[PDB]
Amino acid sequence: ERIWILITPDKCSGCRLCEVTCSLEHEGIIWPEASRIRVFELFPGINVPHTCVQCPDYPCVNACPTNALSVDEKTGAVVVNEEKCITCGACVLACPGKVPRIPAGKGSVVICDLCGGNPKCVEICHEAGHDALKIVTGNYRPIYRTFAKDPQEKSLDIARKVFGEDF
Amino acid sequence: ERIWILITPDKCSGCRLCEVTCSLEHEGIIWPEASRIRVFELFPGINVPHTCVQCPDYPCVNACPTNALSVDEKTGAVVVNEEKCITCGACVLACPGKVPRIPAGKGSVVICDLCGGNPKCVEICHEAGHDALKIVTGNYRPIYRTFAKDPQEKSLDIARKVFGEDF
Amino acid sequence: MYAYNGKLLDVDLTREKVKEVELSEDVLKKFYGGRGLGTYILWKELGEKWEKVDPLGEENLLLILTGPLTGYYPGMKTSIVSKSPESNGVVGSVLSSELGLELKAAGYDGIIIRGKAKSPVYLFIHNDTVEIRDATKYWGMGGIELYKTLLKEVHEEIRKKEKLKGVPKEPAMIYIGKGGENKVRFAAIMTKLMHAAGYGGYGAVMGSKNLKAVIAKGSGPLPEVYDKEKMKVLLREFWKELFSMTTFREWGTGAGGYSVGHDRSSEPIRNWQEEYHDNEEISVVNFENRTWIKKYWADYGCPVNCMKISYLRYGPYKGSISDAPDYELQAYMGTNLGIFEPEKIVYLSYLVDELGLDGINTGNILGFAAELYQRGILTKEDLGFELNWGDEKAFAKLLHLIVEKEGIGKILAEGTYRAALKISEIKGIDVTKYAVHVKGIAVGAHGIRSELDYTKDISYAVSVQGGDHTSTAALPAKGYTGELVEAFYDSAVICNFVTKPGFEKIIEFGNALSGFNITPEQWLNEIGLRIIHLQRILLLLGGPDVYWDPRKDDDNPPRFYEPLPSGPVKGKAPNREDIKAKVKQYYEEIGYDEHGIPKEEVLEELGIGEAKREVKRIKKRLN
Amino acid sequence: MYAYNGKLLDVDLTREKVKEVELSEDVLKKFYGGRGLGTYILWKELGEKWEKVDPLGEENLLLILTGPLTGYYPGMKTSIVSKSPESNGVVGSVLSSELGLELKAAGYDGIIIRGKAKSPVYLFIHNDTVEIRDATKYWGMGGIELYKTLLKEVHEEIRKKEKLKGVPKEPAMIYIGKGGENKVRFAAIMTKLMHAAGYGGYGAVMGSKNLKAVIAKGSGPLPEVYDKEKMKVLLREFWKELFSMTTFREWGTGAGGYSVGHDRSSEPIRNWQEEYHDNEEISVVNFENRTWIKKYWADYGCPVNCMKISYLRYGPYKGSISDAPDYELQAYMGTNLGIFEPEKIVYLSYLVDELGLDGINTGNILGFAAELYQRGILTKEDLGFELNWGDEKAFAKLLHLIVEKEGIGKILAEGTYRAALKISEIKGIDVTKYAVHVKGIAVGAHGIRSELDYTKDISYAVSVQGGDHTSTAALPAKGYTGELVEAFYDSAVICNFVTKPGFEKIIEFGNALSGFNITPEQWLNEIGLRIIHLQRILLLLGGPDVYWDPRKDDDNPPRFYEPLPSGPVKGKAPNREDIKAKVKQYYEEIGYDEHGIPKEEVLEELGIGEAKREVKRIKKRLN
Ligand code: SF4
Ligand code: SF4
Ligand code: SF4
Ligand code: SF4
Ligand code: SF4
Ligand code: SF4
Ligand code: SF4
Ligand code: SF4
Ligand code: SF4
Ligand code: SF4
Ligand SMILES: [Cl-]
Ligand SMILES: [Cl-]
Ligand SMILES: [Cl-]
Ligand SMILES: [Mg+2]
Ligand SMILES: [Mg+2]
Ligand SMILES: [Mg+2]
Ligand SMILES: [Mg+2]
Repeated sequence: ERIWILITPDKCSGCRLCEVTCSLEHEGIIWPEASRIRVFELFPGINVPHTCVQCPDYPCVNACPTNALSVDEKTGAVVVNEEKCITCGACVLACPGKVPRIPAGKGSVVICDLCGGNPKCVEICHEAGHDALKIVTGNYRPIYRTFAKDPQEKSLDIARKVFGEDF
Repeated sequence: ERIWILITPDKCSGCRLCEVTCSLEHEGIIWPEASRIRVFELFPGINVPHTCVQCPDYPCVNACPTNALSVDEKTGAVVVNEEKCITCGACVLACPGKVPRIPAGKGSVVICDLCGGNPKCVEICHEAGHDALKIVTGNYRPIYRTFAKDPQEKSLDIARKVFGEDF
Repeated sequence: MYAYNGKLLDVDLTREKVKEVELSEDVLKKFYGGRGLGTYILWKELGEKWEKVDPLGEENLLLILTGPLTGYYPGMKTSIVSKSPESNGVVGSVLSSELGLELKAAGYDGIIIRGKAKSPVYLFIHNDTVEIRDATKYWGMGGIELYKTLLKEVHEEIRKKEKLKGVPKEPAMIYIGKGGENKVRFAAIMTKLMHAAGYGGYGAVMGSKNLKAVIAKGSGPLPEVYDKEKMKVLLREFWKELFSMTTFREWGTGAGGYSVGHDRSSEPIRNWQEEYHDNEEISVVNFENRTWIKKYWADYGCPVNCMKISYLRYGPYKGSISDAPDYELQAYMGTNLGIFEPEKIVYLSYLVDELGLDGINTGNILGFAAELYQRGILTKEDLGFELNWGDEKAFAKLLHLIVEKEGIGKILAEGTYRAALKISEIKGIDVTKYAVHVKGIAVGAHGIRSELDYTKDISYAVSVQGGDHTSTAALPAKGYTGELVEAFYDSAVICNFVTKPGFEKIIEFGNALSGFNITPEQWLNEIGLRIIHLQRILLLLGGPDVYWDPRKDDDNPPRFYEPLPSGPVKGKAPNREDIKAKVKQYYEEIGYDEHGIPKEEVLEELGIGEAKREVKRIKKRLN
Repeated sequence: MYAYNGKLLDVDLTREKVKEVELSEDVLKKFYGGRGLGTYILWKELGEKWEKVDPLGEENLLLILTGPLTGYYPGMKTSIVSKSPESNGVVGSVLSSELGLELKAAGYDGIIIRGKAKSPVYLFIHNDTVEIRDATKYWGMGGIELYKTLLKEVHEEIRKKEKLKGVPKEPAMIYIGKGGENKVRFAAIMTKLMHAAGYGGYGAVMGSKNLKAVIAKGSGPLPEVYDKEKMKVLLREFWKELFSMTTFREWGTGAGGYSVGHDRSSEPIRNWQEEYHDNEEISVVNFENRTWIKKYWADYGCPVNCMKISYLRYGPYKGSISDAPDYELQAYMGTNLGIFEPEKIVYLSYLVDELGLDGINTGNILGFAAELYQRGILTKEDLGFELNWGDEKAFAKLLHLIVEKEGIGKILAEGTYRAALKISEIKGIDVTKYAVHVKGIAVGAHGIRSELDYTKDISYAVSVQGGDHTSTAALPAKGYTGELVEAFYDSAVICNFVTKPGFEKIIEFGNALSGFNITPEQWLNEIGLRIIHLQRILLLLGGPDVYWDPRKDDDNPPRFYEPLPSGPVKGKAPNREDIKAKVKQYYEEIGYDEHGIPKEEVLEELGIGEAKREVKRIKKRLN
């Protein structure tokens, strides 16, 4: 059965243990901008975790000119062949949520691969007691795709909700 | 090692599963006003769980004229001998948080006994994912006693925090 | 007894009298509770003169009821039953008030309210104390102010009196807003700002009795249960299943505003002129980030916590407060009006909540008026202002006119069905073709044309609750979706959203509580069937102002036969001759005759033979 | 290089030039990072002319540093080091800015800032790009406006440049408020509204250079680590231990405002006139229910999340934002001023945060002034208004005067020590008896009289950071409390609150990162000891305006020998003769001669024999 990461920004503490865990898992080093989940804090205390939602029409996969991106048949996650990637940015532009990220000196995009079915970001978030990330099990629902949006938009929405006309 | 229930009212959903669990455990029936943890919702959406804090000077124990109340030596919970209780209200009045409660037709006060050292309210709140209740395991700290406060006071503080001058 | 108290309060507002009446085991085994028990009381006390009972007149009964599962099964619902100002039938409505829990803990299973107080009153119940009290200071208050004044004051009163017993929890309260006070026919009964007994117009019934609110507090235990150990095992089982509904606990119905239109093409858009949209502004992600200040809110004993609280701190509508909002409000106070942005939807939801108006039948009449304006039938001078799609300010002005019964609001306050008749007569134009109702009750926000939603063909057409999407009919008529099973939940009385364990398990739980031995076959062939038949009979008796004829009124609004204009199943709509065939089959399967009138033989087998006297009066009117 | 980049940025604001300078393995093995590395740079460049270096003049250096554990160990701290305008020594300060992390991911370990810009500038670091930019438009802004304008604008600039690489996370920013801009001697350097490089007056150093802010963004990996598998194992072990500190994660330091005074009798009350109170209004339960809008907030990679955000939506101080507030603010901007009410404390904490003033040395000078008003020494005419204990409006007025250096504010803007000297000269009265400082730095909110707190006898008296309660001395002078171990955390750079695994385990973690083999004994006997010895030497060389003499200034303020007036240890205070004994014993154990001047032989053994030239100048001044 497939999984999807449901995000509750107002429970995010900004601990960024999800970034430490993800980048250590996939890069073997601490590397905030290569984590496949990245937390945006554009105003202190308004923390917005951001990652792939596995759009069923995969705009990123279909935009790639070198076929470096494919879809894992088991998980539905995007899979990056780093050696075919020419860091052209087409997938970055195609993504409704601007999720693909090319960090300095990697020479490839990075995109969440759902840790092959057992997200380590969710586990550490739950272990720390925040539960800003939670797994939903079951078939994909089209509304999932509407969560791919620009993190600056989410940040500004939340700031206005918390602070009102004083923001 | 002693335990103490640390409460976070803003994480309380009002599910009142703690009341169902506690009253079923101690009365064998569902009885909201005989639960030893009671949730106050004086304005919709502002939920305040309320229970004993095990004051080190036990005002309730020391006010009882019939010595129906004692202190468990292992936990440091209040223990009620229901047979000696004459439902006089002295413990109700002595308690800084107005915690002791005499429900209709019980014939005795009820006060949290910490479930003998394994609170069932904490367990269900944690299982439900709310975590408005959590156990702290060290030695007693004097500040714990300052949490024994009138629930109407806490309720109004929170409503003013959330809704501001428009409340 | 087990699981019930065996008592109802009987409250006469005309004579200012209160008494307790007995609730016998035989009645309980035959009608169970809530919707079923209320339908019986209404038929027994009024069925012989039903067509002369004005639902807004002092002879109506307002019933506040529970059932054996209320207080033990997860979640919390109270039942409200009366003669409906909308359909002139009966609606078994429910709202997540703890009133039912507080009543049972005080020694009662429910309240029968008769007559009409000389001046505004409220009803106060505190264990053995029952009092009719002056409410003229509170008449005109919405929910927020009512919680901060009346409810807080009653709590303080009780706290001071019970001082030597400790601090009691808050009392439970149901109430009306200005819509109910002015007898708008689709006014609702409210609790906790955002919860409603939504369908049926019962806020107008309650306001017609000069009754502002009912407040109840109990501190005793619930009735004894027959099998405690079984009950505990089942409860643990149910909690564990209900905890696992991840997306429903996180989002409630809040994803509906996007999902139903985009995925199922069954969402009302501009008075049902379309049913599909592609607009992501209304997605739950934006309600959450822009408006939600409480993501997990729950009623008594509920492991689902489907509720949310939305609140605006910014913009012209700051101060507005609502829930997710519920999907039906996202549709009927939103997409139905051409409005997709969360801020505006939270504003309009807040207004109908504060005014005590059912969001479904309110949004229906607003979209109706806006289509009449679109088509030139209602002019700017008729309204006093322009009513364009998407203009939340104009819809708010219209709400004001309706509640004050001012100008065109006096006509619109009667509800879509009656207002369509009146405007047709006034304009010499048939506007009933734009009125989207069945049996005088607006169709809930789930269309039948796409057949991608749970509603199809005869869902509304034959239901004893008309356009009520929460109690639709199914084929086969028995069988676990459909009227009979919903009659059980509305009688049990439990929350639909907590029924994951399934019909058979929940019936088993109820036997563990009550000592009964009801089977699912017995519910579907006898107990639920007799509830449906009595409701069918009362609905067909109708009156005094509106009567139904099953040969034309067991049917869908004509808009539901127009092909869908847009979306992935563009062109789809059912065929009226197939609908006519399924209706005749439903009659057969449910025990009505070929004209849709309950068979006198079936009534006698159901133990309700006296109802032949009513079936006999339906037929002279019809022939 | 493992764990470091091996590079510092060198920024000359006078000439407007930027270069990279090498950081050698030899220097790093000798001084490690942060506080120790900055002390070495300051002595190397300025030690020969130290007593001529004005901390507010062009010649001072402002150093922004990291250490090898920065970016890998849990939590996040950047080091700030300079010649201090308070003590004229060095303070190893830290604040939980991700600036250090972003620097290391951009390829640098820190920044040497020299000179003075002709007009206000900010420093911009983005990977290889380093620019000095005009900051005239932002001069005068508090932190809230600065995040909403400069930082948002720099993020948008980065986003548009990097468009084909995705959206970068936000840059990190350290900044000053109007207090630093106006060279108030206890101004702080801020980050994220409510985090501070608190002790030392480094906000005035930054303002004296016309530097408004430093903004840094890096998108590369951290440096390679020597033993990555050991690092990951230790990391999991550290997380699991740190997650278990239940009450510190739930409350942070917010329980201090009540607990330190009530339980330990060591909290300043009305300029330390009392140290005990019983007042429950200041309990964390009230801060949480009345003010906390975010209960769990955390810096990069932190499993502790000790931070909270308080915010007022009501009352005259609506709009005020702060943290729990930190215990030192609850004390020094609260009980020290006779204020116990959460709402008032959040207001005054917000003011010092927005103004960029250290809350400890600010609260100290405000309570000093209020005691002088109590005693008739500062009149109403001297101040311009009455300054009563408890009057938060009067303290806010005094803050305004201090920042604008207007009236009495010009004197008070110089800090408690210098102000007391000036007022003593003006009034012909010794007010230094009321000034609670050591070596020119206000004593942090932990007293020594009760001996119930961790501070005792010589904690402040001999420390190279004076009244700084985050770097107190211990007996034995080595051993795991005390200056040498704190010197490690301030050089590692890591947060004190994440050090549960303990000194030895954290040293071992740093070896796994760096490939060094430092032992606890090497730290205590060589590396930390040489850092402390250089700090002692720079502090003893002193000002240009203020000099210390250890024969009188290695001592507690006289108020700390007054018996406690109230509470469970009423009557208690240490004896000056015992203090003198312990001071002489501390000299012996740490390697100072009988007069408290580092022994020339110890300096040679420590590898800093060149500092004998400085010890020699200290001796002719003193002889
Ligand atoms: S771990 Fe959870 S709480 Fe911490 S940053 Fe990631 S998402 Fe937010
Ligand atoms: S979210 Fe962006 S990256 Fe993920 S699937 Fe959709 S397009 Fe690809
Ligand atoms: S960046 Fe790499 S992955 Fe993205 S499209 Fe270009 S080549 Fe394919
Ligand atoms: S699921 Fe795995 S890959 Fe995707 S973000 Fe979480 S940790 Fe990284
Ligand atoms: S269980 Fe937890 S969340 Fe539910 S009411 Fe009790 S305390 Fe609140
Ligand atoms: S809280 Fe009240 S009931 Fe509990 S110990 Fe203190 S006095 Fe007794
Ligand atoms: S009520 Fe019962 S317990 Fe409380 S004091 Fe009186 S007798 Fe003792
Ligand atoms: S600890 Fe046990 S007795 Fe105390 S409230 Fe929780 S469940 Fe009831
Ligand atoms: S499911 Fe939702 S509506 Fe039903 S009882 Fe639970 S919270 Fe209330
Ligand atoms: S402990 Fe507190 S201060 Fe230290 S890093 Fe973590 S959150 Fe920041
Ligand atoms: Cl703000
Ligand atoms: Cl409000
Ligand atoms: Cl970048
Ligand atoms: Mg609602
Ligand atoms: Mg219903
Ligand atoms: Mg702070
Ligand atoms: Mg420090």
